[PDB]
Amino acid sequence: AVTGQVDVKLNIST
Amino acid sequence: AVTGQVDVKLNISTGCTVGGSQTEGNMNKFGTLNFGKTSGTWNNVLTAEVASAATGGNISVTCDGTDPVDFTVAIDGGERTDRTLKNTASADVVAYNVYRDAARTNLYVVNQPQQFTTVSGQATAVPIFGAIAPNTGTPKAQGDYKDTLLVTVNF
Amino acid sequence: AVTGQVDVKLNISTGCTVGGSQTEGNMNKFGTLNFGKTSGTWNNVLTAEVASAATGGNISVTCDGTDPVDFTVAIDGGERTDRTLKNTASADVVAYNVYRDAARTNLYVVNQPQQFTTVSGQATAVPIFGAIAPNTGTPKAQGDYKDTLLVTVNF
Amino acid sequence: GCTVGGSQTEGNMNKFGTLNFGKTSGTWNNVLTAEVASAATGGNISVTCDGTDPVDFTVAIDGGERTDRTLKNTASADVVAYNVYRDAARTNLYVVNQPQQFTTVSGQATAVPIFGAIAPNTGTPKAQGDYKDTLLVTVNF
Repeated sequence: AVTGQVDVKLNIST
Repeated sequence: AVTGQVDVKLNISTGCTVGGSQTEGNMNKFGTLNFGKTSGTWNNVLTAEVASAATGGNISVTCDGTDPVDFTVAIDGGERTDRTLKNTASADVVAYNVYRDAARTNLYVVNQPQQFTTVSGQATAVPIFGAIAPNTGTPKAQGDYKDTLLVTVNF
Repeated sequence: AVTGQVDVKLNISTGCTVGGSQTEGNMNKFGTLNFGKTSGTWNNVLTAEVASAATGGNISVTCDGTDPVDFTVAIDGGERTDRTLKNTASADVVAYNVYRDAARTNLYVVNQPQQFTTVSGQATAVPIFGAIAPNTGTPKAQGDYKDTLLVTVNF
Repeated sequence: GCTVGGSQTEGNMNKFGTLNFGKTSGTWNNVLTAEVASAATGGNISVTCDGTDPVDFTVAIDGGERTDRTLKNTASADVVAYNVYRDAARTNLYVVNQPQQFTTVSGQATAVPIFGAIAPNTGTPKAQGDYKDTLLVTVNF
């Protein structure tokens, strides 16, 4: 069991 | 005072390992799903692929067995359990989803073991394809939207 | 001959109860922290969550009071008091730790009451997130490694 | 001889500690479980011996005020059956009036784990109030 993290991103600007 | 027991276990024998990750303190950092920049209302489906934090390409799981091993992949629902990115300052949310195939059809259903195969001496990539629905309604507030999906390579 | 007294007490009135446990004989069996299979030397932090023995998900503590009750959670150091899993046959040990938050930051310090809140008519889950450091040094011997952490839901 | 630490002299009777199960409702489904807290320091009873060679001392606990290990409500006559075990997994029971063996080395504190355990009460709701008992622990040689 290898659980990790996946950072999700979105820059709502222009 | 209700005291109970929690049995801890680990089978050190011939397991499978996940490459492409970096150890962020005590939690594996698998990668980033960077949709990029966008305006308030986007008509096109915003779409980006996971970038492994260690090498910049896809997560490359390899197994240590000689025979083909069938390992599973499960992704959770994010910080709020409904796959929504949240603005760092305001309370605006941006609904998204992660799919397994390049055509956004085979969805990584929340807390589900999407099956996978791996041969001896190879790197089977784990495609985590992100996808966001068109936002032709309200313009979400300016700023940075984030989420931390926990990917669970389990056997 | 030194005989003394041990006062026994129990306040039956409006207490708090812990769900997700099974009564193993005369000791509550709260769950299992299953890291899974692994090889001698693992480069990725091995990480798994507690699975309640009664329902397979997280331990779901509920209180019987109408007002919010603030209950605490304390986990001990395991069989050898230093959080090490021991091989069933050999004397090899595998150091580990249990954290409270999904990002492996808020550690359940040994014999410490990590605070918790619970509202009337709800199941507040007790996340016991396990984490093991990368073993890029010596390959620990083959077999099964175990430990029995005693979780202490106390008020 | 050998001496028992962690106790306080309550008048003329050693006060070894408290087995505090905590608060609970009428009917509890989970086994209520708590450890003895020494009255002097708040942790376990720490027996030490004064000999240079290892001494083998015994520990015996009796059946409580009513000799059947039942806590009694201070006001009503309701009873709550319980038991004290020696190991953390509630298996090695401190049988009534029995010398459960123990070892102690020179210059160390061998703790006496008195692990309490109460069976699930999924039948009748016992009346509200405080239930008590006074187990007499007998460190004898």
